Amino acid sequence: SMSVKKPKRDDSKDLALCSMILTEMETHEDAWPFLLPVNLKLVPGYKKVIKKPMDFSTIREKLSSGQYPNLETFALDVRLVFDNCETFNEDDSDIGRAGHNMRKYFEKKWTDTFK
Repeated sequence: SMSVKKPKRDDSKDLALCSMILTEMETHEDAWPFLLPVNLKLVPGYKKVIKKPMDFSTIREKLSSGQYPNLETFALDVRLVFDNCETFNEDDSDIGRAGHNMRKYFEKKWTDTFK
C-alpha cells in the first residue's frame, strides 16, 4: 500500500528473455500456422468468430516497439494465439495438433525461464 512495498523482483532482463523465447517459437517446425496473421479475406468464418486475432509476427512487432508493458501481457498474447487455434481448429487436424504442441513448448520455456 502507500509507502509499503514488496521487495523489487529484477525485471531488467525480461525483454531479452521474452525475445529469446519468441525466437525459439518462431523457429519451431510446428510454428507455420502461427507465423503470420490469418488472412481474413481468404478464410471464411475467421473474422466473425475470432474476436482478437494474434500471431507471432504481430507479437514480434509489439515486442520490438514497446507495446508490452510487462512480461504477463506478452504471455497473454502468446496464449491468445493457441486459444484462437483451439477455437477454430479440430484437435485432430494438423493445425490443431500444431497448436497443442506449441502451447506445450511455450509453457515449459516460460516456467523454466521465469518460475
